Amino acid sequence: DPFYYDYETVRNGGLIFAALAFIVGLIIILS
Amino acid sequence: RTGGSWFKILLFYVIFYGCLAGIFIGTIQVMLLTISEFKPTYQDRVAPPGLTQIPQSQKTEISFRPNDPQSYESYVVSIVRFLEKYKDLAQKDDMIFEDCGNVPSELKERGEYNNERGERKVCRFRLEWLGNCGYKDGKPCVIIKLNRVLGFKPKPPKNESLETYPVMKYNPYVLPVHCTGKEKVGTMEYFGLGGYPGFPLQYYPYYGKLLQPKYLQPLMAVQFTNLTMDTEIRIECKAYGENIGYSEKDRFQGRFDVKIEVKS
Amino acid sequence: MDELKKEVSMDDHKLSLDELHRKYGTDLSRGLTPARAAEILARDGPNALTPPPTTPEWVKFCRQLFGGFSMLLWIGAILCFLAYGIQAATEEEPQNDNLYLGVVLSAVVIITGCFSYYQEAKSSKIMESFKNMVPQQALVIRNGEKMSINAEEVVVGDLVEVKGGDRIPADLRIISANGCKVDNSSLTGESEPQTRSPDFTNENPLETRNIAFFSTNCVEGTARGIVVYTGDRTVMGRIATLASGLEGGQTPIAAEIEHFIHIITGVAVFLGVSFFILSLILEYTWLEAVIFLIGIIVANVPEGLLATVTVCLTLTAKRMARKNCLVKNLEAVETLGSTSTICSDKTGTLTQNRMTVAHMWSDNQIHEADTTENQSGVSFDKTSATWLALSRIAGLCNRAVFQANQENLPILKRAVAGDASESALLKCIELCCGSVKEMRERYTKIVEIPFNSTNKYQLSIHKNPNTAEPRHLLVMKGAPERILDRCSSILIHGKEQPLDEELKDAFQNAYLELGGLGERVLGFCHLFLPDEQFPEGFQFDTDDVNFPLDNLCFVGLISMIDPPRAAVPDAVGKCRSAGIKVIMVTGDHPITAKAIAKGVGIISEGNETVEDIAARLNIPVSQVNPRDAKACVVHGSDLKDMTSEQLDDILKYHTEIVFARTSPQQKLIIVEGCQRQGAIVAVTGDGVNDSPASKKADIGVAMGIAGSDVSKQAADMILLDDNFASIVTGVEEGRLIFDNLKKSIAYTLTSNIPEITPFLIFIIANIPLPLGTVTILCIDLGTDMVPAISLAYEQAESDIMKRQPRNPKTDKLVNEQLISMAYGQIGMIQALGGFFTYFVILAENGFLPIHLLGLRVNWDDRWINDVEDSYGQQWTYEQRKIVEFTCHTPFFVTIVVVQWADLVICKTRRNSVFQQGMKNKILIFGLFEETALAAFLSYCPGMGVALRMYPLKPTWWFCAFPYSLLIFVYDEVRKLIIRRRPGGWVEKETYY
Ligand SMILES: C[C@@H]1O[C@@H](O[C@H]2C[C@@H](O)[C@]3(CO)[C@H]4[C@H](O)C[C@]5(C)[C@@H](C6=CC(=O)OC6)CC[C@]5(O)[C@@H]4CC[C@]3(O)C2)[C@H](O)[C@H](O)[C@H]1O
Ligand SMILES: [Mg+2]
Repeated sequence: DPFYYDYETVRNGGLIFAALAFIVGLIIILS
Repeated sequence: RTGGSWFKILLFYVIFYGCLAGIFIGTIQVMLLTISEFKPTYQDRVAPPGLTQIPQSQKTEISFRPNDPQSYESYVVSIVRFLEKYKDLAQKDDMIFEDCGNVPSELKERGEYNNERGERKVCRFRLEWLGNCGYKDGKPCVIIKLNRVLGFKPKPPKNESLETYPVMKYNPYVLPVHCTGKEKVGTMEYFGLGGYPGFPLQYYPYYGKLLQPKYLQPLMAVQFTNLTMDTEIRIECKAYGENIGYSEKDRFQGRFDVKIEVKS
Repeated sequence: MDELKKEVSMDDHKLSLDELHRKYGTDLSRGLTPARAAEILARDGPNALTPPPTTPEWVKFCRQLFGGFSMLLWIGAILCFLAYGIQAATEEEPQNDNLYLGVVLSAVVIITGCFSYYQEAKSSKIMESFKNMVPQQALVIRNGEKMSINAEEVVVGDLVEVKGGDRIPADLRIISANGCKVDNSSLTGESEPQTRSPDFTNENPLETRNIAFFSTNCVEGTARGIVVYTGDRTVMGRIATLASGLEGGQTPIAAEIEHFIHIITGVAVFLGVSFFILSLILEYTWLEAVIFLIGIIVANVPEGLLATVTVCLTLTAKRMARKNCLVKNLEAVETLGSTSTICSDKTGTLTQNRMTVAHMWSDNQIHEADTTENQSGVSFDKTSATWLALSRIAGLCNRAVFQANQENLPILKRAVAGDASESALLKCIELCCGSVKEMRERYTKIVEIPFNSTNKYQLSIHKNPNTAEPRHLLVMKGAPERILDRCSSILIHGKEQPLDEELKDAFQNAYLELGGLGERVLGFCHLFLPDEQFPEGFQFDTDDVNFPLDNLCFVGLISMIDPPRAAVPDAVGKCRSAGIKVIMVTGDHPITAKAIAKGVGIISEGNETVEDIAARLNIPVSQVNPRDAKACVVHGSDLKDMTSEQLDDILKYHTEIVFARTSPQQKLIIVEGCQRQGAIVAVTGDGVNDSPASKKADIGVAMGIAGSDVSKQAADMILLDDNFASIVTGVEEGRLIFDNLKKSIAYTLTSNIPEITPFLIFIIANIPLPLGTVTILCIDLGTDMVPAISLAYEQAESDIMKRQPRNPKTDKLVNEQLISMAYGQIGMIQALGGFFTYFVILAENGFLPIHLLGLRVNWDDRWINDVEDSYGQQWTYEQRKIVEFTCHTPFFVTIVVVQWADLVICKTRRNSVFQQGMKNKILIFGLFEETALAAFLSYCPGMGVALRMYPLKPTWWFCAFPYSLLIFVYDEVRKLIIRRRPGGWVEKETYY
């Protein structure tokens, strides 16, 4: 069934890296 | 209001938008270069096929007066167009047609998705397969259709998944198609290939257009007879199979919903 | 109206003590009757300034919607508040698009207001809890009885008795006065006390010594006079009304703002209607081609710009409250650097308004004291014996004493009980020689002759503390001529010596030199009496000559004046280095005026007045070509008959000017006359006679501590510590925040081009909607909100103090040159990046570009549930839509990726990003947040519905990359060219 995406894992995989810059930038502002 | 420098602006943009347009096209041409002729690079968007309807329903509704001839010329026109394609005259010579099994046969992958052979053969389909669909005024004929899907291999439900009541059990090669709306104010009839109320697994997988021009997809005549004529009725066709799903937002995912009213 | 107040006043001080009594029907030794008193009271009114019309209300919020910008937001959010209703009558489709957008802009207006209303609220309270003025009681004579009453009860006719310490209850005509001085630093702005005598002096009610003016305060001595003017009827009173009753005017920064709109709206209707005709010619009924025209507004009007600018200004002003510079207005923050000519008060402003020991002539040598508040200078000398014999005299022949309970406040700030000169001495000795009370205790005073009007001198007789030669010591001080007239010897280096006619000349050199510097001079001398003619218990006769008054030992001179501020001079210099014209406007006398002028650098070395030349070549006045006089000085008496064309001409041909002895109203005309040139002029005064000048000034600036109330009121700025040097810091910040405002408008407006076009071609090539509305609002206020603000914190791409003030009429804030970069150049590359990502998402999903022409029709058809791609596959309604909306989302991401680029090329104007590096720490964090936000607005469980934002595939993000990097380059290169060729068709065309 090559008609399928693992969207569930890129959603879980983007939401993990947009929450990392959200905190990286909190490291550089609050320095 | 500046003068003599106008030519300085004109010449600038000319060969700036000029090159900007160059680059925008440049790239466009390259990303045109990594997609098949034969197959869409992504299809996860059409995962659940969508059951479309021939009578072009302004808002999913077919209200019209039996007493007027022109009160349903609109529903006649479009049902005409869809059907002028399936002419026995359009498809005469085995090139590029093939008189498939007069009934629900089995699918046959015609090679792969290459232009290494000719134009993939295309199974026929007789307008005759759709009995009693004048068209009649009493009880307009409404044919259903399945949305085209490259590589789609519909797999009808196993004999273990079936409720009250999609019959018969054509497990072999046929996609059942029941209709409903409680509220049972109808009488359902289905004019099929073999006569069955389902699609023949002899027409899949559909091989693109670029690979099978003039291809033709199955049809499924379904018109009612004994119905009310002074109220709108809410009926819903629905397809069934492992490869068949429905959503809450799309009221067309493997199903319709028609508001017919034969007022007069 | 006010025109009556632009002219000199009249008076009647030229009336005999009798007449003045016959006109007011009052008594000179009795004062009128309590009955005649309450009467003449209800006739006119109470003695006070009418309640200042300063009673605002919640309705004030409206004032925050007057701003041209605020208008658009309203005109738009209302105009886009109607699009919903226009369609709605038909079909409710776009109800989150138009309807929402309106509410959004709506609330925007509302908050933006708050940051504008919370400003002029916090500033007030922060300035309302200051030193509150509490009117005291006056001393009047009614029925021969003297009493004290509410100052409001003083009527035109009663006798008033003033003393040393209180202030003038109302306008007076002296009829009795004993050694009476006063402070006219509210009319003339002249601190040095002004004697008051019942005898008329000058014909001008502003020079007469028989008139005390309200709002002033009797420095010393006593006196009595009749009240001729009460309440607003007072000389200074009328000025208050004209001050708080004057017009505000339009600020400079506001000018740029209003002008900026004209350009925005200017294209927004050109495109709006240009595309309405285009739409018609493209087969579009009269119900559409207009429903589009209304369209091209949002795209064309920055929704977040307003809240941006405002946040910027607020911020910059917060960075000034940190340097002790406060403001009441938000627009003011800018004016200080758009300034081209500063008008300044002398007393209280450039100076400290406090007599202070300036110079001394001891040991046949001119010494100089430190004159700053915080004694930043250096000591002169303390070794020589003469100094001690001088220090003793100033400390002992002296009656001034420090008010009780002040051992906390610095010496120079503690109040003193005494007159001008003697306070100075007291403080000067107390500073560099310890406690003076220590000297008046060790050396007990036995008999003294207080300073006589005839004597012209003051002497004392003290018990020597030395256990060796503790013999009667005589000390006197007074006019330098009277002291030298009673001298035989001159203590030089300790030992006495003959009063040679050599030293009777080197004293005549100093006394005329220090005097020429507009300084008051005092001569000092002492004598060690002959202990033979004076025993241990000798009684001295202060009334008769019991001791020696002639042939004394001259010790030295000391001079004193109204010293300037701490850094006042250094400051003024700064502004001149910047190309700002400094102009002194004081109501003082030319003599001292011109003096402080050369001392602060308003008048530099080597420059001369038409008069200076006249003196040098010893020629007449009307024989020196006025053009050779780069400087000049103008007495208010000469201005009285001067036509504006003349003042005009005076300001044109001179560089260093000093208008002296000017009336408040002249300040006004001076300012006006400078503005008549087209310049941006700032007024900095303290005395109430400055209001009418400071309120008419593009921006006024007051002296916090020493400044009077009404100047504070009519003022636009408040120096809380009076630190002039903040001014420089002020214009710097003003000039810095100016450019960085540009850079932010740039960044923002560039974002606009890739927001419009998607809706334009949509109508031209009939392709599905590339960019949705809910999307735009996630840029103009989502990701394009942080970056912008961050631009506030760019530094200077050069030394800006090193450049002339902008020409307000020429160098606009949003000029056409900046338009043709964000719109006609960068936005364009930002647009193409937008569409590239577009065709990508569709193509990979089975709809080639070519096939995409004219699809919209069927595409947006909500019936066709089987539209055919270029692969022959068939799509329902919702399915293809999920792609449209997922084609919205990346256009949104993609934009962000080009706002990476824009944000950096905009951080600068001419300097390469390598040159200016990446010092800005905020601008940095913005990229991360601007990004993290987009990312979040995508992979959010539900956003796919709340904002029709769908997730993006790996290969998606990198769609803009090749473009974003193009931008970066195109600009870095362009700027390198601007640097190499500072002409130019590169700079004067593209250089913002
Ligand atoms: C061709 C056209 O396509 C569909 O409508 C289109 C025009 C119009 O209807 C609207 C809604 O009113 C427009 C509206 O007008 C202008 C917008 C405010 C515009 C903005 C400009 C800006 O600056 O920010 C936002 C971008 C999208 C927008 O928010 C909506 C989006 C939904 C849409 O529906 C789209 C319908 O099918 C219609 O019937 C048919 O005429
Ligand atoms: Mg003053």
